[PDB]
Amino acid sequence: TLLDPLANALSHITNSERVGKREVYIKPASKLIGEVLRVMQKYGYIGEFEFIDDGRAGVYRVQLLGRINKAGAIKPRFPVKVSEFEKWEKRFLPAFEFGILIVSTSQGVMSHKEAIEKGIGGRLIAYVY
Amino acid sequence: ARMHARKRGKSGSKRPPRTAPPIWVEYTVEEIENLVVKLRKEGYSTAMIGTILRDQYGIPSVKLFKDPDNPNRNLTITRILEKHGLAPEIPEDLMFLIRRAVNLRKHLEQHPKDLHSMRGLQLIESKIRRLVKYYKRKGKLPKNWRYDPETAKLLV
Amino acid sequence: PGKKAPNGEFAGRKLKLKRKKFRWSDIRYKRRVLRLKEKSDPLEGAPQARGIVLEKIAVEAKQPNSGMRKAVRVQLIKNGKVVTAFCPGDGAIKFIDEHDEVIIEGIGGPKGGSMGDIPGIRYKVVKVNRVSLKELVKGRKEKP
Amino acid sequence: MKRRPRKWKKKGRMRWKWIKKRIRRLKRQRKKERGL
RNA sequence: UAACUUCGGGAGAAGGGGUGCCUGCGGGUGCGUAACCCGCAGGUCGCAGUGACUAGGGGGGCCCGACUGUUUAAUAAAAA
RNA sequence: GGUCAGGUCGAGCCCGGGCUCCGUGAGGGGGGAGAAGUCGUAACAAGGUAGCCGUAGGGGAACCUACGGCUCGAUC
RNA sequence: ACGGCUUUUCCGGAGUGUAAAAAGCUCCGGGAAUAAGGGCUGGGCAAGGCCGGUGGCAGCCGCCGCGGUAAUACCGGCGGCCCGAGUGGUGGCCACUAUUAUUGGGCCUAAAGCGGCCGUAGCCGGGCCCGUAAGUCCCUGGCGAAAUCCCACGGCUCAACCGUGGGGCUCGCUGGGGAUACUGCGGGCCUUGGGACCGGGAGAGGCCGGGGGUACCCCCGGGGUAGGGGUGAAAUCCUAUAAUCCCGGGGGGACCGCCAGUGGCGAAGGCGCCCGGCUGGAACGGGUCCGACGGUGAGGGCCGAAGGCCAGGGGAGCGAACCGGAUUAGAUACCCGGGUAGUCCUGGCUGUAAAGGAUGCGGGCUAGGUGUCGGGCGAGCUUCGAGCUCGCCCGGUGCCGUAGGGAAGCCGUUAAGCCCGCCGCCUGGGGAGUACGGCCGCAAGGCUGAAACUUAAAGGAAUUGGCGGGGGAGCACUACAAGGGGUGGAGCGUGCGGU
RNA sequence: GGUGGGGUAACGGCCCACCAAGCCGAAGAUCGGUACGGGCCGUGAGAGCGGGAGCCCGGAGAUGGACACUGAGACACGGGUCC
Repeated sequence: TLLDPLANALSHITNSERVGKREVYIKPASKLIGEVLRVMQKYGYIGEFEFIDDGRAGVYRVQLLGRINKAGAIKPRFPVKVSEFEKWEKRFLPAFEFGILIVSTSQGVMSHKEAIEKGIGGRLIAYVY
Repeated sequence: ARMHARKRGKSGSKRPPRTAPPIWVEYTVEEIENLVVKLRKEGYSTAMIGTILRDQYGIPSVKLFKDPDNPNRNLTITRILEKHGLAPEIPEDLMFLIRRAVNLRKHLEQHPKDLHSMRGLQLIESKIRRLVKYYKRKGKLPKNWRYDPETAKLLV
Repeated sequence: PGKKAPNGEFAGRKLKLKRKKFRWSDIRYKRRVLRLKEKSDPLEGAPQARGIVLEKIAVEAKQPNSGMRKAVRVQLIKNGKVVTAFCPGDGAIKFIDEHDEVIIEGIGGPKGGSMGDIPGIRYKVVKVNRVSLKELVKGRKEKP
Repeated sequence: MKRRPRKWKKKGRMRWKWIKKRIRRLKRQRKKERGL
């Protein structure tokens, strides 16, 4: 059965990008998915997205700009300190500050660069590049 | 997929996204409550009561009406029945499963060579045990309640 | 035909148990842990050993090669076990006599066993009567 | 008996069914000789 | 409390400890301190306490006959 | 400190019972190596009766047959 | 080769050093004088196609491999290369090894998915709201000895070594403060996953009972003579006690022909004559009901082809064992004539298959095309039929095929593609599913399961060729079919083998 | 495990008398194999794997066992008793 809607959404995004789809629909909708999409839009990896009510968890409509090489959830959600980010960057990214490691912190979910700037850690919930 | 057969049948209900009852509903909340209690007195189950209301009285569903006695929850057939003191003593799905399990055991006693029916009985009993565990966790029945093939006849 | 498991955050016990269970299919690890080599090693896990020559024999070269390889039978002073030791050298056999003390040393074959076209022989002579066989063969030294 | 499917291949070996029959006979004979 | 086993046996295998008398307590069934049994503590005597009487010695191999049973009354009880 | 009695710790020796390891014991059983042996030809082509798996019974040896199964089966 | 220079080291000496010595240090006298070996030389791997010796012998070889009278691969000579006061040999550990795989391995055909299902612990778990701070993050006190490790400077000449400062290591523990995204915990609200229920249908799903289909076998009563059967050819065998064959009757025991289909139902094994009764599951259409109740599941439970076993019945046809006839050098077989167990029913045990989609199960996503089964919807015909044709949605069942995957064969929305979970299994070929031990079973057997030793390959996909007592085209008097003449039998000429 | 005591420099089934049936265990008790533990050392890009004799801290032993005297400290390597 369904286990991780966030992982489902990221895998679907990657699959549809590889064939060049312009639009995708994410179902079911969750606030974690919404925040991750917000971060991706802020960093310019996706286009406009919107939330649609359907009498259920909801749906997300997302526009793809053909910029994502690969996006995927990180599991298990490893906890990470401020000084323990280089190893994860080397593991999940091709080059320094190339992609974004989406991290859930005590002050909301944000990019690992933002987490470093704010001097806080959290858990690694996804990665995109 | 299905619990045991592992098939992917998708037939079901596709209700429209709604938040308030449609205007064309003839009856009011009190009238539909009275209709529900009348049907329960007639002797229908909750599902059959809902089906009758949907078919004959043109009420799409009672879940669209907000509960007058609790703004934080919507109405429901079981909630109305318990408000009027007519809810089942034990869950209806569990009752149906127990009834048909008892019938299957009665048939198997006459036909001991029906191994396929025996497997069906085993699946039914597994489902019954699952439901009993869930209702134990939710506290809907006594913690010491156990399913006995012998005692189930009395419940039936 | 599925994602390798367990992968949960709280499955460390099961993952460690699986690794421990399947590490026993490795021959090297099993041998090292159970000390199987030391149980049956004639040399008792030593680099070289000393013994007394009991007889001089020769072994046929394995196919497709051909020839007679001169070897000796040596009784180890450690436990009295009798083993076969190859005599490297063009004419090494003539420098070894019956009831002479010889120091044998493993043969550098695959793993630790035989080498070349002479299976069964795992050891080679090095020193005879406290004199090196290589020097004896080259003729600089003399057999005492 | 546990299975080795590759044993059924006939390249340079006897039929596995007859090997199995011989092994069963030998097991019974060994039991008889040991007294069990 | 072993080998073996036809799983019932072998078996009381083998092997080890105690055992009298006296002064009291406790338990069983019991109306009962009636009657018959079952334990506990202490003291004490001798070489020896089932002190007389009654009262198995044991274990490991092989052949024959499966077993209980019958036989030459009066030299053969056995593998017959 | 002698002698006697009692209470403890208690080595050593003896007996019985478990556990682990170590060395042999005439002979028997197969296993692997070897060489340029004897009998036949079982598989590889439709390998000359297609091959193979499970069970059962036979035969000097490879396999022979019966029941159920697969193609890892050539032809039409 | 000639002419010069220095003394780290070498020899002797004076001081300083040491508790006393010695070693070091400054200086003086002599003098290039006192000082290079080890492995390798076909590739992997830098270095010889040079010369003498041995001729599958000696030998070499970690692996490939070399030596058989022409050796750059063995021994030695002369060259050459790598390190160098070191250089080689043997055993052990790490890397090599993503061959132990959390990072980070595989299970269709190479080792590997339990034969299949249901479920206990464990692991993994739908959406929203509120509360706690257990986990998590940040800050701040007390700790985790020194030596060891890294950096800068300073002292032994620099260095090794020591000293002064800074950092790390001891995988962490503990007193407090803050955060609330996530996970845990408690409460509340939902329906998407999964269950329950109603409606019209589909199917060799299962059990019980009752009525049939021909066919085969036997027995009796008629017809009728001498054969029947069987093979490549025969024989055994049946037949005169009237066979084969035709007809009129009686009895029995298995199996349900064509229709039949890449068809349908079941977890799998498996399940086809026809009506009646009981019973399980699934697909479809549901503004129906409950409200996360779910997935996988070590242990454990249930089913499970054929064969086999226990006991009681039955036994038509087939047919292990066996007995006869043939073929063959032999035939314990293939072929033919008989034939017991079995195949069948009732009650149990056995739990084994190429039980193979050789592919575990649940969820989301990733071009299409074309058949067929069930259901629903729309349209057109209709002999108005539960009829026919076309299109669409859902669920099954096949084929081709794009992106992509793979060693390739091929798979490709029924993935063997990218992801999120759980269990099972594999770690070179044999030894070996063997030995020992334990559990189960009446037995046969089932489950569990090694070592010593041996081996360089075993194994998979595909390519070219050579073959087939495979197929299809062709050709040939050193092939045949139709024919002429001969040789093979005798003496001799000549050439071989032998003596 | 408890109720009450003895002994100990001290709490304690450490031991004693009396009450109950508790305690550990597939998250692997018991049993068997091996081994002094750590700071550290070897190796690898790292994850990790292997070792843990020499230097430091801690623990044990003095031919194999069992006992005691003196002393703050021992049941004491170059003190004592027995087998």
